Amino acid sequence: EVQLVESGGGLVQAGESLRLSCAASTSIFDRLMGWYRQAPGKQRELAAFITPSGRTTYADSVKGRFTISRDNSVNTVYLQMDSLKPEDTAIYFCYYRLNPDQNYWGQGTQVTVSS
Amino acid sequence: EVQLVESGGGLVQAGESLRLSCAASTSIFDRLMGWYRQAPGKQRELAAFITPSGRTTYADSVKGRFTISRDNSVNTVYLQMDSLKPEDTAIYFCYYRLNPDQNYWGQGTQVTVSS
Amino acid sequence: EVQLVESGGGLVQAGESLRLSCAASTSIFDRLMGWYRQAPGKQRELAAFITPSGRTTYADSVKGRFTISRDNSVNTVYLQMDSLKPEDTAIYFCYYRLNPDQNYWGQGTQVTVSS
Amino acid sequence: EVQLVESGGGLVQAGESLRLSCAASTSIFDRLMGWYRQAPGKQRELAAFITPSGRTTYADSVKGRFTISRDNSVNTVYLQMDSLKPEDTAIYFCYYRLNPDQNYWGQGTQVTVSS
Amino acid sequence: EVQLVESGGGLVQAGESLRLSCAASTSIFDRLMGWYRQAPGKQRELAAFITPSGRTTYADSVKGRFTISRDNSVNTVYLQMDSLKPEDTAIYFCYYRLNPDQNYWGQGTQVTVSS
Amino acid sequence: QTDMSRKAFVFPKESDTSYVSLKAPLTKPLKAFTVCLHFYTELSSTRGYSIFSYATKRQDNEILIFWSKDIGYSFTVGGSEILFEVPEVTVAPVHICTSWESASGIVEFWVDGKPRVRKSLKKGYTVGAEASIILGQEQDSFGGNFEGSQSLVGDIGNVNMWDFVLSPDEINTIYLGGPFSPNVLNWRALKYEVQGEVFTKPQLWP
Amino acid sequence: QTDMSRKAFVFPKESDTSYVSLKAPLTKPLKAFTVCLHFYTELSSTRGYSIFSYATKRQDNEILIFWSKDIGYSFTVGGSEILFEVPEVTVAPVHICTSWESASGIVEFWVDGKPRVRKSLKKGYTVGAEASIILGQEQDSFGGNFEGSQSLVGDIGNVNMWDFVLSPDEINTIYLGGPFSPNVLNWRALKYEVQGEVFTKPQLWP
Amino acid sequence: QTDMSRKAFVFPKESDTSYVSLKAPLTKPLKAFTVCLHFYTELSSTRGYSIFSYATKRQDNEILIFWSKDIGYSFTVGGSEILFEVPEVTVAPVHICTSWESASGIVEFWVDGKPRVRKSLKKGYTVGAEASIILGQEQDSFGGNFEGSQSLVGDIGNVNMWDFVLSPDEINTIYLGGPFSPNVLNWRALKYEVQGEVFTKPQLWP
Amino acid sequence: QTDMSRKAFVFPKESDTSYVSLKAPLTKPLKAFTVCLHFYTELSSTRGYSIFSYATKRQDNEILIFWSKDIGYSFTVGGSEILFEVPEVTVAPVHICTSWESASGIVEFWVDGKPRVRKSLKKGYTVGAEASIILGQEQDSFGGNFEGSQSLVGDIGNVNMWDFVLSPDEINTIYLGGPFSPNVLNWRALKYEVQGEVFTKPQLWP
Amino acid sequence: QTDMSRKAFVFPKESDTSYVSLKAPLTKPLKAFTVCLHFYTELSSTRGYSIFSYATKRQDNEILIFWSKDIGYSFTVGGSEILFEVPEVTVAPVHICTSWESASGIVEFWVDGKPRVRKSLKKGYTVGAEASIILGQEQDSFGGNFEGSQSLVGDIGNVNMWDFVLSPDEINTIYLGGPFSPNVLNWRALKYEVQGEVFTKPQLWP
Repeated sequence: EVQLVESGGGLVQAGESLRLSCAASTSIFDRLMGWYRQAPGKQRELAAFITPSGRTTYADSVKGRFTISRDNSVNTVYLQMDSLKPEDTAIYFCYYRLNPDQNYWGQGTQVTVSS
Repeated sequence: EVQLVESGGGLVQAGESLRLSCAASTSIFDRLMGWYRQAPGKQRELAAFITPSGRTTYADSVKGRFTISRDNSVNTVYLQMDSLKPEDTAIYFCYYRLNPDQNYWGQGTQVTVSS
Repeated sequence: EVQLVESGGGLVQAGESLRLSCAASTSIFDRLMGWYRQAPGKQRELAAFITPSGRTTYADSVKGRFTISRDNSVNTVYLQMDSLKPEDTAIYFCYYRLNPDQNYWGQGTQVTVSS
Repeated sequence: EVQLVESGGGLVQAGESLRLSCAASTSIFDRLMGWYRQAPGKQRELAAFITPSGRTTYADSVKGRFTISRDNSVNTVYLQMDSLKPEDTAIYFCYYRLNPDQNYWGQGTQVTVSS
Repeated sequence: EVQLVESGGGLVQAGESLRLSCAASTSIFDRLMGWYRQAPGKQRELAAFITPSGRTTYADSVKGRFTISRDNSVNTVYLQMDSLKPEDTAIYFCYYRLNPDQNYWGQGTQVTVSS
Repeated sequence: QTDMSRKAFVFPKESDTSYVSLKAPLTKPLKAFTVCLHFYTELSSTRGYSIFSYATKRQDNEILIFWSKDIGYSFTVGGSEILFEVPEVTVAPVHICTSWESASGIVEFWVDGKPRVRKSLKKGYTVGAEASIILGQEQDSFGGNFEGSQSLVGDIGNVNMWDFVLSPDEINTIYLGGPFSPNVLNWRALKYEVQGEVFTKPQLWP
Repeated sequence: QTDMSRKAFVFPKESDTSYVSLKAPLTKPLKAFTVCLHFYTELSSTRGYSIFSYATKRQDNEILIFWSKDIGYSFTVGGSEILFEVPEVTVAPVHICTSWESASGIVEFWVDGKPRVRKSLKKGYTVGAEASIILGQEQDSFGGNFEGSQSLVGDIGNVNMWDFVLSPDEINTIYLGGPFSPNVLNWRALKYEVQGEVFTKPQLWP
Repeated sequence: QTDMSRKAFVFPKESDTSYVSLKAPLTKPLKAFTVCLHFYTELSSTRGYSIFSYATKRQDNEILIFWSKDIGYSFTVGGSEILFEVPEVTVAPVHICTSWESASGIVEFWVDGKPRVRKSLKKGYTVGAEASIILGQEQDSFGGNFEGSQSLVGDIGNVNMWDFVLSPDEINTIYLGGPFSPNVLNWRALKYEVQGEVFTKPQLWP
Repeated sequence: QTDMSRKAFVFPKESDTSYVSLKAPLTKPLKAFTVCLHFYTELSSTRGYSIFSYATKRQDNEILIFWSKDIGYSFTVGGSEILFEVPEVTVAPVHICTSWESASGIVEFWVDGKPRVRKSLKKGYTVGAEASIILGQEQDSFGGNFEGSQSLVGDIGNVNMWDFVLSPDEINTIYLGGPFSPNVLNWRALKYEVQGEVFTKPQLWP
Repeated sequence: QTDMSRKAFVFPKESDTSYVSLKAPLTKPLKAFTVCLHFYTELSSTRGYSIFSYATKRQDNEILIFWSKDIGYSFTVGGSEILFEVPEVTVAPVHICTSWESASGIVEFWVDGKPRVRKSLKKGYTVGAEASIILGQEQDSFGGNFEGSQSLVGDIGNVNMWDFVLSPDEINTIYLGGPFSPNVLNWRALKYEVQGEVFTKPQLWP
């Protein structure tokens, strides 16, 4: 089992940036990482992920705003969101790729961006 | 017959954005969708459309401002207009492609962007 | 003879935009159209033109500011200038391509952009 | 000998633009032109030049700010600097290419950009 | 041994730019140069470097902000950082490439960017 | 009859009156067919246009090959269309071959020998026997009501169509220019009427 | 039995009911295997899809070949995946060959003859003997629970798989189309059941 | 007469006085013609220029081949022009062949063997018999009034023109360099006068 | 001894314990040498890595071939490096050949037959005779102190090295795969020890 | 004398003291000449440099071949230059051939067989007979006053020059490597002095 542990969330106003992060208890040299956010009332939506090779994919809405990064050395991934806005506020979940049907999930951390 | 049903319109000021949408009672896996607007006094002009493959086309005036999206899963298309301005105010019509001569039309929804 | 008839000019301040236009009494499916401006004291200088195929050419000074368009259906061409500035104020002439030595000219319309 | 004659300099504040120019008493259809500036205390540094073919080269500091142009018809070259800033203030020299060891120089014109 | 000597640091506020520099007592025609910064509490992190050929590499955080330059003639390298911000404040170290295991280091210079 | 070998039809000017009408001895309604041809024009990058209009009294668009700018090729049957995209278009003569079958509803399209993925379209339908076939102008009525914006300017030729799907082997042979025996429309034994400014000239393409 | 030479399976429409089920005489659990096939579709640029689902009662994903948009090929065994990236995808029929071995855990993948770097995956594992093999739909249960968004639209064929790694020499021969003797699944002596709208047609690719 | 085989005219400097004047035994007004030539210059990317000026007392631009920067080739007859675009221009010697016919008004242009789409231009016109033909300078009067900005700098040769349209077969032969029998202007039996700095040198192109 | 013909070493996983150690009968210190090899990996675009570590007790980096991301190939001798840039990197097996001479200090590098410009490096130096040669892990001590971030993942083979510069003729022959007589390290008569997870498999490249 | 066949001069380090001086038996002042050579370096993308310095007591730049970064090749005679642009530069050995004539003032330049447009330069001039020819360093005085920033690093060879313009036929033969009889400087019967760190090594290019 992968002991995912994320961090870097809280209360922020509109127009700021936050660099959250997550770490795993196993080598991430091959698995890819991503992020899911869930707004109040809707489901879990993809935000961005990065492949083991280095290729990155971003959700259309946050295009040109967020940015993901990875580090094999410490087995940790990072996500920096800039120009935060109130609508982006939602519960953010961590992601650990597995067989296409399945995928690991983290506990998620609430990030409420007010005015 | 395709039961097109659009939504997401009303009153807004200049400098805002709106994400309207439309849905159909049949699979849209192959047909392409678009939007037509009609200003008071002139005819129906093309605004933007997206092909089944994913290629997108936009009207020159709204170039770099609007954005269309599609979802086979729910059979629904979306159009987000940003930085709305008063001149863009007009009656907006939905579009369902058919034989080149013919094409389905929706009821249209008025979007009045004031100062 | 080509009965060129232009329109869309007058008095405007700095920081505005104007969409002038011209029309011809004959099909423009093959001939290309352009615009010439003449500042007080100097000659007629090229501003922009568009080929029958669709390729566009713009004067260096107004680069990234103006924009030309054509319509075979009504045999009419259009030129939209944005972010007008006082120095651009000058007498604007219409253009109808012919043999390289010769070319048709319109009556021209004064466009004075004040502060 | 080439009778170079430049012009278009004086006193300007920060945030303006100036279009200086120079002319020669001989055809410039083959030779390339450039500009050298000399700040108080340092030597003559290259700013920008344009080849006979039309290719342009610009100094790194003024990259995206200046712009050079040429005209065989009158045998004259032009340089437009935009968003002038006080540090760019310096003595500007004209340039006439020759054998790689040698090159013609103009009298130079002082351009002092204050606040 | 390479006598590296850097310079160009001190106290600056947020929103400024600084062009630091370093020089060496030997030809730099083949070795590449870079910069390392160390924030209070963390290690030495790469910022940017330039190869002998001319290719440049920049740290992701300072992407599009800093800029490095080299000059064989005087055997000196330069780094210009624009739009300085308080978080970038840190101790900056000079770099002289050597065998991949080893590398020369300078004395480093503190650059504190306040509000 | 007539033999058009090494000859082609030319429409030099955009108009709503020039067109070529073909005739076929077809008597039985079709359950499957294929059509190949070769054409050359440059309007691809400006506006859409029709290529081959096969209309019946009950349907102005019984069979229709169209080009839509920024979209690609549109193959329409029974008033319904299917799209084949083309991210960018080259400028040179092009030869195509399209086939349809009613029993299953499969569609095959071939451009310059390279096949495209198959698709399903209007399964179980039948095609009327009596019909009007036109090159140059799109049909919105039974041999009339043309639109200038839907006309074609350029060259066209090597028009042929069987009434049964051809195996890939056979399509490759057709492209190589070997011998063949068309059934419904024979470019070598063709009948045609012309209207407006249309000319017959030696073909450009090999 | 049956011979599919110069023939292929076609799925023309996106659905969650059409699929082809294969049967093998396999009796012994596998310690190493290889599988080769040829397929053609254009969904590559829109959404991911499965290619060849080999499921067992204990594992819906005993062996699985998948395509993930913007990611590439995903080869999964025992519920764990390995990725082979593809910065951009061409539009044409593609032939592939993948091999795995339990003794060492080495993985080989070949596309159009060009090999990819080897990788390690699930060393020491074994594969169940009794299993269900499906083309067209992904498996999330033992022969059921298909997902429309994971279906395949296009053509597939030349399905074969041995039970021992093949030397590069042999893979090249397979691509050239020479003779071979498949062991577990023989395209020339194959058994199959079909469900839904699936058709058998001559292959497009050479 | 003279034979220019493997030889060409060179204009090394931009001027308004250097030019070559050709003479033809033409006596009958033309109803259709073609002209082929080969030329090499690099001004393509800087400014427009003429290529072959055939002027008559009533028309300074009876026939004119021109290059317009960012536009392409301009073929003008009777004072009216037709355009052939070129999105980008290569740097190498180029051989061209253009043909026109009065009976129908069709225009053919060929560059490096590849034909361009046909077009219509000045139907029913006739071309004056007596005329002046010039290489190097554009004509705005009957053999005078040249413009420096319209001059040509580079090499030119293999100037030939018949008085009847040639079939594609024949154009291909001309490009391959086989034998031919020019009618109006024969590069192998040519007459010419020169003025200014113009030189005769072995040709660069194969 | 052993013959590795048509065989290669494979490191499938990133680790700091797997490595292959070679032995040579060298007794005399070297004044000039060359080394050729063939290798295949995809880490090029992610992080740097070593290729062939020849270390001596006095120098962990007596001879070293390295790849630095965004930089290229780094050839180091006597603790000093020389760089060969590569603006972009392809994904395929690569064969290289590098030579050095003490008398003059000239360096030659060859990739896929194409030579690179010569350079000067550590003139007048000598290389220790007794040494340890390792593939897979970089050396920061005499056969120990490996770094995971400097390890190699992929395939390697056709390791050979003479003790005198080879003429271009000879390098071309080596690439063509003709016969040769290595002096210091013979891939055909090689001695090796292995540690960790390293495998021997048929080579991928022709 | 000496024969340099299959051999070339190498300058490995940037300096202002290494250079090769050539000697010619020339006695008569030149009215026309050509020079061919082959060279290989990578400084193209960093800074300009000279290639072949032919200086006379009255002129440090009697004849000069130079490379200017972002500009291209600069051919200078009598202190005046002519430019040949190069939008982008490849990295590989290059062979060139340049010719000049006093009678007309025509200039020909050839790179890798492909000719460039002709140009006019210093008509009616004459070139001094006694002169100093240098490879490696630019001349600003009669055999002295070199500039480090104008030096050359790389390989050079196959230096030859006649004293009369060669026909294109002959230039093509020279590139193909056939037989030839140089008149002023013969690479096969050459005389040379060397200074500084310059080496003689087998050539890289075919």
